[PDB]
Amino acid sequence: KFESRKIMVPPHRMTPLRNSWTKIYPPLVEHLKLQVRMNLKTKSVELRTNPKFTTDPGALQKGADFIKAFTLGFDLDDSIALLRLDDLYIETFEVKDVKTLTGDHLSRAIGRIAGKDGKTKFAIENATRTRIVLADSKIHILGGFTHIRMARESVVSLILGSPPGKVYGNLRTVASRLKER
Amino acid sequence: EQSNKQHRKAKEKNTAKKKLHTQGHNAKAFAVAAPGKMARTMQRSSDVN
Ligand SMILES: [Mg+2]
Repeated sequence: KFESRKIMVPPHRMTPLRNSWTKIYPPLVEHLKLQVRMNLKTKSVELRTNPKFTTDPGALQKGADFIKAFTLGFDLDDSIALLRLDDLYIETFEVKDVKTLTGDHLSRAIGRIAGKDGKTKFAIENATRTRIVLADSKIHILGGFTHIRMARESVVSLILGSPPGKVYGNLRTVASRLKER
Repeated sequence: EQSNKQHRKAKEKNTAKKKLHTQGHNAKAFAVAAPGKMARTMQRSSDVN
């Protein structure tokens, strides 16, 4: 029942890991009964469940999901939400997986997804209760399964060309028919 | 509320120095040597018809 994981850390998220480690190892050790160790000599977090203390078998994968969601780019508190609840998944896709774009066309596509001052991105998060990080081109979405399909459908309607005002309007309609349920 | 900007098109074959060749002939070549006299005599003889 002694078991482990080890998940790697890309370098742009290695400063914020060793910069926010103090809030990470506690709610992995007491609340979860789980034995962290971060290797630096291969740049990777490692976890192990120790057979004595632990109760929940899903603790190990709960922690691995938590650290990995911090790895892909989501801030600390959001990853904590992944640690607590039981209904949270991440879906990742690309920009070349919708429509093959390159050159300047791709930097303008990321400009429409992100909006000025982040506004358009935030709107998609706020009216869908999901959290989006938007990497180089790969786009990552965290939420519950139905919500992330709503936010995936808005993001993909933004890559293909539709302007952003249309997606605010359709977004608030989606918000109406979401909040009632 | 997104309006794109008009692409101002580029014309086809309708240019004032190409209109002059579209009829049967080169219309620049059937001209006169004194347009002022052509005008004043043309008008007068119109009135006298
Ligand atoms: Mg011009």
